[PDB]
Amino acid sequence: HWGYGKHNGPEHWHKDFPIAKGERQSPVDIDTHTAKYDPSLKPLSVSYDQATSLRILNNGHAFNVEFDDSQDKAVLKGGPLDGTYRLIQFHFHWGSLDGQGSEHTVDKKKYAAELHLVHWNTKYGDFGKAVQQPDGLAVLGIFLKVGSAKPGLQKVVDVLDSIKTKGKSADFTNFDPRGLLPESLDYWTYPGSLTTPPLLECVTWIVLKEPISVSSEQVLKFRKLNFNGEGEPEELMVDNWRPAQPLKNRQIKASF
Ligand SMILES: CCN[C@H]1CN(CCOC)S(=O)(=O)c2sc(S(N)(=O)=O)cc21
Ligand SMILES: [Hg+2]
Ligand SMILES: [Zn+2]
Repeated sequence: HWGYGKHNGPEHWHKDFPIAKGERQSPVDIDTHTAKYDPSLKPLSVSYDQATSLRILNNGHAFNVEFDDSQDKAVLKGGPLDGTYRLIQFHFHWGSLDGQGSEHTVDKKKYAAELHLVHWNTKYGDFGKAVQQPDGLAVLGIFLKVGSAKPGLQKVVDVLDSIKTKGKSADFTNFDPRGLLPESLDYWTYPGSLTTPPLLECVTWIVLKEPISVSSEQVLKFRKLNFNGEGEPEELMVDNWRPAQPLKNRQIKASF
């Protein structure tokens, strides 16, 4: 089944998910010089002060931190959105080396990792209905560069030991997502897809201009995770990112 390896990685995905060859696939290259500055873009409203994290899980592709999304606790509004989009989970894509790992690139430059805070449009009642819709999800993507440590990421890094293999989970309450955000909320937005199967074209992508930096020690621990379940041969979870897709008749708008 799908993965990121030679025999089941992104170049084979079209065989089970034909939408891989679609018209608004993600990620894309953000070419900063032809992104259209649009002055009617409102600022982002990120309200993560009441967020409830419940769990972290290694799902054999990445590890996810899930949040309680049954009431409007952590929401995203503003920006290019019309509607309140509720936080359900966040995860990352990262590389085996520091010069690769982001899915989106800025002027063909790749970062060491990328954070995806996944939200779904509440108009649609549950997550599973929102993925049937062209404006069902909004994913806020944040690039991570290697540098000094991000204090807020360390709590996540300490637990990775209990979720080393496919299928392990640990309770992970009281995590505040606000410590993973950059100072600036300037962005680029465009319509796209999930970057993993089923590759659905539901997503408004809001990629932030400003990256966060994390130490090389923090991102090192990401790399010690496993794609396999326990008892199966060890296969390190690295380079779990999809390469950039053709923009083909889409315009990237800039809020700045
Ligand atoms: C391993 C599978 N990951 C996906 C699980 N999703 C549910 C998909 O089936 C309805 S999802 O909405 O949470 C997302 S968002 C996302 S990315 N990288 O584009 O932000 C990938 C996935
Ligand atoms: Hg969709
Ligand atoms: Zn992702």
